[PDB]
Amino acid sequence: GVWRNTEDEILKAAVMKYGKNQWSRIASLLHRKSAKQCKARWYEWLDPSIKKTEWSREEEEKLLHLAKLMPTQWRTIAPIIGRTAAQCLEHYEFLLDKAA
Amino acid sequence: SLGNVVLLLKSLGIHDLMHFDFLDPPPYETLLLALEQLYALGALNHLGELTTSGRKMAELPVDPMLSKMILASEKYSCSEEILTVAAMLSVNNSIFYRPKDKVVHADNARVNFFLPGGDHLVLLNVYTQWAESGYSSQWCYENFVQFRSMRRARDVREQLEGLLERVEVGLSSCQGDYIRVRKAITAGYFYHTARGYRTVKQQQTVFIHPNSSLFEQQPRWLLYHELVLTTKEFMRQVLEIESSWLLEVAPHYYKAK
Amino acid sequence: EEQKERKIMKLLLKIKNGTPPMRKAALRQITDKAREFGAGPLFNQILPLLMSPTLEDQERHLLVKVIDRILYKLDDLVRPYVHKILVVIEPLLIDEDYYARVEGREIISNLAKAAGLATMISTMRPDIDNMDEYVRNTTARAFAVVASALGIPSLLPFLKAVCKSKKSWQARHTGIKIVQQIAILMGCAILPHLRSLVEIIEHGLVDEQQKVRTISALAIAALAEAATPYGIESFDSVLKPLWKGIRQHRGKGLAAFLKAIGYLIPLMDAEYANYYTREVMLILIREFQSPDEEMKKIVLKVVKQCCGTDGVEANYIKTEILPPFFKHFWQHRMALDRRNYRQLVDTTVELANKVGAAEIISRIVDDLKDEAEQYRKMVMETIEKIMGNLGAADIDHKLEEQLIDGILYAFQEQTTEDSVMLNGFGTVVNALGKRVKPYLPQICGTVLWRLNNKSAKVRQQAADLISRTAVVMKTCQEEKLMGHLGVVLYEYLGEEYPEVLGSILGALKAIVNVIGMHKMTPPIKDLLPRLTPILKNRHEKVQENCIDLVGRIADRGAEYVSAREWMRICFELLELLKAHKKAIRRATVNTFGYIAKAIGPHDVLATLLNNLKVQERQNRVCTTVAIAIVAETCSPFTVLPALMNEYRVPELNVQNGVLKSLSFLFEYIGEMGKDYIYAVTPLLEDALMDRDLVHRQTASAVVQHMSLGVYGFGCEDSLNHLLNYVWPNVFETSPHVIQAVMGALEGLRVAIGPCRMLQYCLQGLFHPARKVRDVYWKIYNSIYIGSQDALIAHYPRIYNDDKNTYIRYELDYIL
Amino acid sequence: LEHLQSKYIGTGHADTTKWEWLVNQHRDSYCSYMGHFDLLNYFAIAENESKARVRFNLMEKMLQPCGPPA
Amino acid sequence: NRFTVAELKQLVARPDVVEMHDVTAQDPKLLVHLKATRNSVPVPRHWCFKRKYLQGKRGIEKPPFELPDFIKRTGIQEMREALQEKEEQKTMKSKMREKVRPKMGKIDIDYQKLHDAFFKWQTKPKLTIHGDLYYEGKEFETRLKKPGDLSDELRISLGMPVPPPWLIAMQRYGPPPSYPNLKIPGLNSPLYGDVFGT
Amino acid sequence: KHHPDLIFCRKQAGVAIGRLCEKCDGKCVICDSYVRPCTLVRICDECNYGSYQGRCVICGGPGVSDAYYCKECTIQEKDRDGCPKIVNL
Amino acid sequence: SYECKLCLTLHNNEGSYLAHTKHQTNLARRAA
Amino acid sequence: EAVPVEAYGLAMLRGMGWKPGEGIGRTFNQV
RNA sequence: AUGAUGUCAUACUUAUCCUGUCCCUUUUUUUUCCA
Ligand SMILES: [Zn+2]
Ligand SMILES: [Zn+2]
Ligand SMILES: [Zn+2]
Ligand SMILES: [Zn+2]
Repeated sequence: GVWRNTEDEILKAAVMKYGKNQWSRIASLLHRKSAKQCKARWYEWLDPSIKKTEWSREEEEKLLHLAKLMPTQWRTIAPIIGRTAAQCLEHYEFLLDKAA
Repeated sequence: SLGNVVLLLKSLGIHDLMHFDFLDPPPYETLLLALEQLYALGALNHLGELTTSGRKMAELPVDPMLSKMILASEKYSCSEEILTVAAMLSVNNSIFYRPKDKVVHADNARVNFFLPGGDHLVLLNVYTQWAESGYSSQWCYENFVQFRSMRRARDVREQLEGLLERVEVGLSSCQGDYIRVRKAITAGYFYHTARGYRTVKQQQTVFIHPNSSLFEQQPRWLLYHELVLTTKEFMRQVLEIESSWLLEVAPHYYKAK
Repeated sequence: EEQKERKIMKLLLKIKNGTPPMRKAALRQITDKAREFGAGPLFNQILPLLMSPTLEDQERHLLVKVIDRILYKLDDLVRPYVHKILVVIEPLLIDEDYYARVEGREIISNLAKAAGLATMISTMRPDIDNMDEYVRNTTARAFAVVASALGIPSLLPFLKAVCKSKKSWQARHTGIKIVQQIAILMGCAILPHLRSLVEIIEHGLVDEQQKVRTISALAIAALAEAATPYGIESFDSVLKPLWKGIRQHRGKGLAAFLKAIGYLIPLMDAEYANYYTREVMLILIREFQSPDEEMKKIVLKVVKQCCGTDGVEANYIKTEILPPFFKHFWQHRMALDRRNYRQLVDTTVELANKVGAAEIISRIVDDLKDEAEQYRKMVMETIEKIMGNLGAADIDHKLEEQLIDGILYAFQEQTTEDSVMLNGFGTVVNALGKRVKPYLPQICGTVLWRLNNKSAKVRQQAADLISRTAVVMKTCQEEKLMGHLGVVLYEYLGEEYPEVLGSILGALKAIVNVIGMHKMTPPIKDLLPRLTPILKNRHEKVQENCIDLVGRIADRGAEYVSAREWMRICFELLELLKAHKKAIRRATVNTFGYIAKAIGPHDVLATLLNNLKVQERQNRVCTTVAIAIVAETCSPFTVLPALMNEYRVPELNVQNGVLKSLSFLFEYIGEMGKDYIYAVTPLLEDALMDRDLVHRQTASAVVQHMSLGVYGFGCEDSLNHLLNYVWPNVFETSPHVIQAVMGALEGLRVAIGPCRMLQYCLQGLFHPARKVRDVYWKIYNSIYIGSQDALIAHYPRIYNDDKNTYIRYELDYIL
Repeated sequence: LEHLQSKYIGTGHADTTKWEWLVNQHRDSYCSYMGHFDLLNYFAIAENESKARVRFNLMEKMLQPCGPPA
Repeated sequence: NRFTVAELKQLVARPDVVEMHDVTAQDPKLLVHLKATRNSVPVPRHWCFKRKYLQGKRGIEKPPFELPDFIKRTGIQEMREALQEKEEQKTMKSKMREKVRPKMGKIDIDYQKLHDAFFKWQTKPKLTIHGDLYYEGKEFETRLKKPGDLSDELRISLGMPVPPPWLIAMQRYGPPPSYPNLKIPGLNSPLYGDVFGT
Repeated sequence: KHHPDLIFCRKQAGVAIGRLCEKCDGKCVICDSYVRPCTLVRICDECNYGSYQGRCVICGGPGVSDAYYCKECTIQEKDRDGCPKIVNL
Repeated sequence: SYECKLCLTLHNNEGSYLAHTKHQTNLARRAA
Repeated sequence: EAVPVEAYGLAMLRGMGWKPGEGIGRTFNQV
């Protein structure tokens, strides 16, 4: 399940060549990788619409508020605040460790 | 080998060990290696005479190569931990239960006690977790430990705790310094070393036992306790060292890496 | 005293810690002062060192060297120290290890050559009459070593006085043990003293004690074995009572007397041997019923010695010894033992060689029908050894029918993998030859019945029996039965079990090898298309047998198959090249050579070049081996333009394949490469200038094989031109390329000559750099090891200097 | 490498002396002149000496090659 | 402990054979005596370089290969490149289709042409001297083109028949100071082909 | 096809005859080739004597065929170098 | 083989050069 | 500590004697 | 301007090789407590 940077560059080139909805055509290039793994790797880490910035005050307030409202439903919470589920879960854990 | 009882015969004033009366004489090479070991241990003088440290060696009745734990205690503190280590090394029957069938539960119960730095710390962990548990038979049954051989280890530890004023060693502990525990073990174990898939002294090839905690993850320097040959030249009760404090103890025996 | 002892431990630490030149200098200084130091402190420092268990093999060898040098420098100086050296060396003389007993014998020889025999004799005289048998045996071994070192007449009157002494029978027993062990240590050296030792031991041979007479018979047997074949009459004084004593002794003494009789029998006169055989044959007929294992082993050894004894007739043995021997020694209890079965088999083979194998074969034919597997295996092994030793000329017709029925029942009950029984079956029917023709349809019907069995092992064994018996089926030229067997095996070719399919393929390969292509039913044009999908199998045995059959067909009968099918075979062989066993790949390369010899070397070369440029895996060196085999079998002028043009491909791996194929090609062709050295010279010159070390290493292998190939043909100019590129590459640090450089330098020194290598190394042997002069000294040391004789004439002309004269005046002499 | 390869006649090392190499070359030249019949005949019949006298002179000159070491 | 380069130059008959670091050797006189013989070779230059031998190029391009004349006269390169270009346009469906259904008779020229090119048309190539040592260059300074002689391209470009226009000024100006040992034939040393001097 | 370890004997050869197993049959004992088996293999000493009777002069299997030197090793006459039986040290 | 002339670095694979995009600092050093 | 303090007992045993019961190895009917 | 340095991956070489390992018995001291 590891991802080398060579495979990330090949995946980026394959997405820029073959579009989005083709994944088995993309996974034909990558040795020992599946199309589901390529789709998850694109939508989790390598998508350019992922906000790779720092959290604002408004983002942290909305994250703490929505984590108080809907507990442990991060796939619902994450499109509201614009981050992904892993980043917002990790930042919520970091904020609870900072509050403790 | 007669390494336990050469010290017993020397503690009773007999000096003519090679000319002592017997039904049949023991071989002179066994007595030579026993006297060479007791020269390497801190009990014999330049004239082959017992010291007062040799009287401390011969007070408590376990093997001298094990009894250098006690004289290594208070030099690296941590006396109670190596006391319980010597209690599990003083047993007769084998520890841990490996039944016909089951296997996987018993192997997982063995792996759950594993610690880095040999199986002496594993046996110390077994006595530590048996403590604060009511000394129950149900804990030993649930962890695949024989409740016949480790009660004997408890009695040996109790007897050796009672025989601590005669050696005048206090109840010392470190609570975390297992490097000090392994250093005290290495102070007790300098003769029993081998590295290079080969003995460092006798130049005999070695093979790791599968029941040891370090069967995989082959070490850089290691000591042991026993050298039983059954099929391959095996490796019983290994322990991790670095050969850095190996030169700190027994400098006459150890030179040139 | 104290300073001498301090110097003794100084020499000890210099020997055991210093260099072996410094150890040799310390040993020379110790031996120079051995009379000065004395044997006292030398013994007091050596015998604790000899008794030390921590000494290594080199340490004890150096200890034996120091003891031998000190003994040679001391001689009689260790005369008070004989007893201490003896009690140290007496466990060393009873050593179980061979090297330790050899070192103890060397120490005993040094003690006998240094001190004297009289001091050791007076030392061992109270130890001769020791009550314990172990101390008496140690004393016997030490005195035998002393008698072997000092010679037989030095203590032979002393040993006669000990054995003639009636003080104690244990000392006489020890003396006879001394005589027996000295005879065992000597062997042929006791030949002039055989009559003297026989006269010494003739008093002990008639002793009333059981153990003394037993060891006297053992010493007489040892003297008969050691002095073979001289001194037959010298033991003749023991020939009269011992033959009476075999009629008198019982138990272990009877066995010792029988062993002495069996050792004394093959040297006597023929009438005397016949009379002794007729005398001891009644005792042997009594002793066949003896249940003791060592007594039965001694009886079997005596029977083998009597059968090996000439002049014991033929009909007398077959009428006297053989029926109770077959009644007693041939049972399941005899076959249940391990060493006794082998001894009985060797004795049976020796007796069948002595008195004809037909009687033993007729008397042991029913035991192949026995229910016991190990007994039937032993009988089949003895029958196979007797048939391989003598033959099948004396076999009767009903005897031959009984043998065929016995081996058919033996093959019919084969629970284990008795492959030696299969080899025995092949040996018996190949020894029969043309006489098995009436029995052939019964054998064929039984094998074809067992081929329909449920078990795969039965079908595998039946096909193995076909593969064993195909040659003898084709000796009689009964081609209808063999063709019918080939048709049935062609039907059986669609089996799914791999071991069975490999056995069927091996049987078909045997049938094709013993019939030939023209009378082969089914024909090759129907056989090879059936064999084509079997090459896609992944099992190793199927691949090995099928590739062997395809190679036999392509070497022998390739005219029946069109070239399209051969190209399909080649395309399958490319996938077959990725196997694991090296024999499969070697036979694959041989099939590639056979197909290229059959149909032409062009399209198969293009196929191999595409495979070489296409593989990029842990294979394709075998592709280069196949390319070299194709070129060597098909006139390498036809192959070298395409191989040279394949070097222009920039695909980073095909060029190394081209160079490796060139190296393998030159190693295959040898002395025929001189037409192509000038062709491959600029390719190797361009390859040696490459950045990559792989090209330089493989080109170095090319230079090595090309230099070793056409040595002695005047192509040294191109070899020197290639050496002008190879010799800059000697500074490489990788081990493979520097091994290729060393091999290329060795090949260039063989081919061009040591003069140019000496010219290359003379300006760099005295280089200021340590590593450069070290590498140049390694190359010069290899050249001097290879060319020690020829380097004198190729030595440089250097004039005489102030250190010594250098210009030899013998070379300036003109006659 | 090998121990006998370094222990062979004419062998050397990176710290081999020039006088030792010259003495080994002279000893090898004397041994080659003694072994070869044609070289001994060319170096013997040129002067007025016997063949065995030339062999004894070469045997003396073999020890003379170790005559002045440094 | 060791003398300077002047003592080694005075002691040896060849001061040009003395190296810069030969004085620190244990036997500098023996090394100078061995280096002054006619059939010696120098140390390769990689012993002083930190760079490995023929390793630090890393950025240049080279021609692939130059075949000899008889191999190109057989003409294997033409249909070999045609077969490679035909196989490059093929698909793997067509590749296994050709694998199960082969097509031979591709080149199929003869055996006699290669037999003649191996034997009748066999030409001895150019081999260098015994003392030659290849190095990182040794492929560019091919003039060893004599000095004092103009090249054929410069003679054709300046209209020099085989009388250059600057040869009169070269004769009137004497020998050049850059190469005083160079002798120009025809005007200073009274020259075959383009090499009209030495 | 070699390894940097496994020096063989470097002993003086004798009258004992080398012997090869089928797993490494046909190989040269020195350079591991398969071309021109010319010179027979002599195995010096107690490599033959004792329990190692008729064994492999290579890996250690039960030997079936006579070992040989190739012609290329005997071009420089490496066959007189000594015993080629592998001793694992 | 793939070579970066701005970095003067050889690459075994295509993704080795595809990950060679340090190269900015080497390009700034080789710019002058 | 030193070497010959382990060798004086072996020297005294060498000067005293040796018994066959000490280090007894069983071997008979050898070839 | 190319030297050292790191288990990071990718190429490459040796006609490298498809592979093995869990103890019979058993023995060794001494000293206090509540109406
Ligand atoms: Zn083998
Ligand atoms: Zn070879
Ligand atoms: Zn050998
Ligand atoms: Zn770059």
